[PDB]
Amino acid sequence: TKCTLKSFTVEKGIYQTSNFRVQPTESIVRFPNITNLCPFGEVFNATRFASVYAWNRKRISNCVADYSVLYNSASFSTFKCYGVSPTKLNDLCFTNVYADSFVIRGDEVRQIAPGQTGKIADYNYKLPDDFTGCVIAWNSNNLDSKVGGNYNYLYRLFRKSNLKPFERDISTEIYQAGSTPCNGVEGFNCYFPLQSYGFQPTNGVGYQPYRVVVLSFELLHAPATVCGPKKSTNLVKNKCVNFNFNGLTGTGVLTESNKKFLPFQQFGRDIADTTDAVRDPQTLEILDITPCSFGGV
Amino acid sequence: EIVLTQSPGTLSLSPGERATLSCRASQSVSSSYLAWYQQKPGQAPRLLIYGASSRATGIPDRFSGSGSGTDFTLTISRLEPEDFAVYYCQQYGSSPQTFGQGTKVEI
Amino acid sequence: EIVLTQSPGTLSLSPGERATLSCRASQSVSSSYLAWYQQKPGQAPRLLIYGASSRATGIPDRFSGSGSGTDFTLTISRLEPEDFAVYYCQQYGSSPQTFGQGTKVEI
Amino acid sequence: TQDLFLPFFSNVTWFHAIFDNPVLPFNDGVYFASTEKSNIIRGWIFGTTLDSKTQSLLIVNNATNVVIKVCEFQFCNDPFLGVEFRVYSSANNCTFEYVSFKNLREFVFKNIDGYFKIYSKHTPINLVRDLPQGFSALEPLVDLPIGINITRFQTLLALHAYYVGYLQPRTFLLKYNENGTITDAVDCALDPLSE
Amino acid sequence: QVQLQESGPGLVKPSETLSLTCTVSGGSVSSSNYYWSWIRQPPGKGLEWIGYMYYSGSTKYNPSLKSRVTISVDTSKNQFSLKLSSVTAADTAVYYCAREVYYYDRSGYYASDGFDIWGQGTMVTVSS
Amino acid sequence: QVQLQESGPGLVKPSETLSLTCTVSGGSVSSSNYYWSWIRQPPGKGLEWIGYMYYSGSTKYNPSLKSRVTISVDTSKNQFSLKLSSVTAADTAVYYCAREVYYYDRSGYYASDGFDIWGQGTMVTVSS
Amino acid sequence: QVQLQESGPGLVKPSETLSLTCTVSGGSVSSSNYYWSWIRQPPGKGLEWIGYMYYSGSTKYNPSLKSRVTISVDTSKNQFSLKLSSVTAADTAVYYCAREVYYYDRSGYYASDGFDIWGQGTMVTVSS
Ligand SMILES: *[C@@H]1O[C@H](CO)[C@@H](O[C@@H]2O[C@H](CO)[C@@H](O)[C@H](O)[C@H]2NC(C)=O)[C@H](O)[C@H]1NC(C)=O
Repeated sequence: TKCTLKSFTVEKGIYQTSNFRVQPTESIVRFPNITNLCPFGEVFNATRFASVYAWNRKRISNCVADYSVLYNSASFSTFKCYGVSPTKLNDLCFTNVYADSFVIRGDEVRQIAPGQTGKIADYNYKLPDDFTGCVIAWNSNNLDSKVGGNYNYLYRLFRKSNLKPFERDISTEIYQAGSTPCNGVEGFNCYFPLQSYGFQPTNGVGYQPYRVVVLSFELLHAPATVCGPKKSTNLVKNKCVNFNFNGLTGTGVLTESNKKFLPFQQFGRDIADTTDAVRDPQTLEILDITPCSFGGV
Repeated sequence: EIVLTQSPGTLSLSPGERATLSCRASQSVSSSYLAWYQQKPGQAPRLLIYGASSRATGIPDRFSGSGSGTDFTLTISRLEPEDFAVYYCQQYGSSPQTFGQGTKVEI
Repeated sequence: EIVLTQSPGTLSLSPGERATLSCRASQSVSSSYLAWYQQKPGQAPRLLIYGASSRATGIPDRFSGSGSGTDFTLTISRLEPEDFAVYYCQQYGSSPQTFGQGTKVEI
Repeated sequence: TQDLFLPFFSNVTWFHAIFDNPVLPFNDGVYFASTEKSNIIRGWIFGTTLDSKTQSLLIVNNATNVVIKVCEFQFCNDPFLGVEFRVYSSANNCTFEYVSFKNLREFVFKNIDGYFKIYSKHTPINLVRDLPQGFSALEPLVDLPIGINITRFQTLLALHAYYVGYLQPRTFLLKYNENGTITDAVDCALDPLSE
Repeated sequence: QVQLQESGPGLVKPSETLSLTCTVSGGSVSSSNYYWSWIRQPPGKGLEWIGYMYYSGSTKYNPSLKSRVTISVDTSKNQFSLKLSSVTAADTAVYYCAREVYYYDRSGYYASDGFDIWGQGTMVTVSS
Repeated sequence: QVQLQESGPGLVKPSETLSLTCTVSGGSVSSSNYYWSWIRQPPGKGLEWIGYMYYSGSTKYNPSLKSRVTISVDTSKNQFSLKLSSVTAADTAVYYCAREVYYYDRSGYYASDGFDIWGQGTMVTVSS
Repeated sequence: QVQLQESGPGLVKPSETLSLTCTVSGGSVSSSNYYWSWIRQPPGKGLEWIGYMYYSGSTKYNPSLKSRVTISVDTSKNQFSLKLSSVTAADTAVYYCAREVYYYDRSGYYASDGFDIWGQGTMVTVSS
């Protein structure tokens, strides 16, 4: 009081020395339930995959991806991600996700790497120099191979010229090694394009069926449709706490409200154009916010 | 910088004879990022073997990487006249990246 | 720009004969900032003499700068076959800096 | 608030089909009002060029499910539903796909900053000649962030009476009750009394 | 298929910066994933790394030669270059262009298999 | 010991700006005290000064050639350069790099002994 | 007196962009009034126009070849150039540089007498 009044003597007076403000602690973040998971499991565990000549193409949209499930397990033989770190992939929210699945032999898993020379890499399936994606592969000898050899999976071995990135061309007409044409009858200098994989259990690790899922992540002008999951660990009440509800933030005490609210609304406004009530996104209960305790000492 | 020692520096083995190059890093590399490079005389080196054990794109299965951590070993089988060249080991796990002196196999 | 005239333009003196180059500036230079430069034929010029009178770093004492203000004079003694080259005078006292035509001493 | 709303006491174009299927602009959003008896209307097509050159938004509210496909389709001259499917011919590129007169249905479509907002509300009515006088607060059904430009839209009818209005940027005073519903509205720039 | 073609002076007089350009073929230099590099081989001695280029033209150099070495790129020209200042006779060697590809892993090491493709090389000698 | 090495095109076609670079050795260009300069010698004619560089890369030029002459420095490259626009056959000459050192005096003339070290020189000719 | 000198590859392998440069003499390219152009003559066929350059280096091209043709200028080099992408055997012809002068009239047609001066020409053939 002596410092505020700048006098060593004070007598029978009431004085406002300073202002006290309660500081919030235990900042919590609340987001809705992680519902509508993307079906990454479908492409990875598909009963039958497709041969690389016509690799299966998948589009993932309007869902949340738990990339963690793919990268938490150590089962996959090869987990290679180019440009995008698997850690914090959930945070990296992308507008379009493309999943490409094909069965190749082990010697060539390496070929899928961007800018690699190869008979599977250039003639059949080619990733771009700018590939923001991940390459996942596992050995599945007991799943694809059958006794008597496997002719189920096929790959073009001869093509007139290389194919551009992300281009699959199903051509079964007889190939043209030289100048004269045999018109679709297989013969000398005239070979059918498709070549049998011939998968077998007794074969070397290199010549075994390796199903390969290739993820791609794409950013365009269009708004993001494939975001990652968010943490909604705990909700605290009856105390001054800093909250974050759907981008809207604020420091205040969270209490229950007894008045009725509409189902489609999610925010609340006071008469003073200030936030009065905040509806929980994943909980039906309403959280009535109040300003933190502040006054003059 | 990490120093890679190749033992022995020189070898004289008949074709069809098994060879082993002991590349021992001074500091252990857990990632097994040691990669073997074959340089043919008077020619640019090529990637012979990577990730401890690999077959490059066309490298013969005959060559096979081995070892982990402090020491690494390269094994050759059914030696061919085309496999008489200097071999090198490189660590990209820590930077600066360094190469070994090189081992030359002769007839 | 100030114009420096070198008299005579050409000289033919036997070795061991004393020479004098009269470099007379059109406008007097009080600072005696006129500096003599020796250029050997088909070679970059060197600083021969500076500050009116100097010995460069290792220019022979035989050469000696003289003069002040409007006119300047360079004197050579015990002429040597190695001293047959074009001589120049430059004023850095006022900018733009200019050079003389050059005087060539011959046998 | 200063948001795009339909002006009060404004004439709206009315189309009656026994068949009328014209093209209408979508410069700043439209207000769709339709009276239905036995689900005559089936869907709406939104497109800038409508000739498969650019992406076109397509919504079909059939009896099986509410399918919404936004792809490049080869539109025909007279798209309709046969109660036969002659809506589109083929597809080239697909970006977004979502699968979900005693009746008066009012709809408002807004295409702002790449977000497509649809407001829906169903109210039972008795009069069938003209639009019944009353107040209705349309609730947002679903939001679609397609991010494409829309210039014209078309209406689809099934073969075995809809009003079209245009929104304008105006100021509207909204009255909220204790439950949060909009009981009445007043157009500021309509009349001096309302001003 | 991504061949690298060295282009440099055959003989360089001393006290002259050494300029070598890799004429890349078929790869946009600014690909993020590729991290091209420079390697030299002094005669009768092991390969020595000079420096690589981080994506977007940013560069990292061997700390030993960092003071005298700069790496430049010319994407407009589809080639990248190495400049070494104050070269001596010992510094000169057969210089080799090289490519590297960096892939992230669950483990988190951005670093990855490297020196997949080498240029033909060019023997450079520095002497009076 | 501070040798200067000229580096320029031997023959330049007309209407082309002339670029010459002095590869300095052992002197930080931005030394404040040094003030490097450009001199040219047309055959059978006296030396002509083109321009010097003030410290920090600021430059001063002979007023006669000031309109068509610019001087640039590359301390990162340990070299400085001269660019002459619209060169003609008469303009071209053997160009010489040079060093100058400016010392203040009680008298107060910042200017001082100059042209102590010259580069080897390079004979440049401009013709169709 | 404003002679134009064609400079181009005599024989070009297919799938290679064709580059031809006109070494102008005595005319500043950026003169506004002049509008230089490219013409080619396939053997046994009439002259065909490729494209002209609008003043300030802006360019206009024949709509038929517009997709595969770009015109560039190098005033610093006193020459302008034509680049044709994806040339075929049929596309190749004796290419001719040309000058045009555009004068406004009371009538208002900016366009005006053209093809006053032609370059010597260069016979270019594209084949395997
Ligand atoms: C969010 O998810 C939960 C499921 O974990 C939904 O159900 C609630 O579950 C908790 C604990 O299991 C119960 O205490 C609640 O009573 C449940 N809510 C109910 C039955 O309405 C929850 O409903 C989801 N929230 C939303 C908004 O859908």
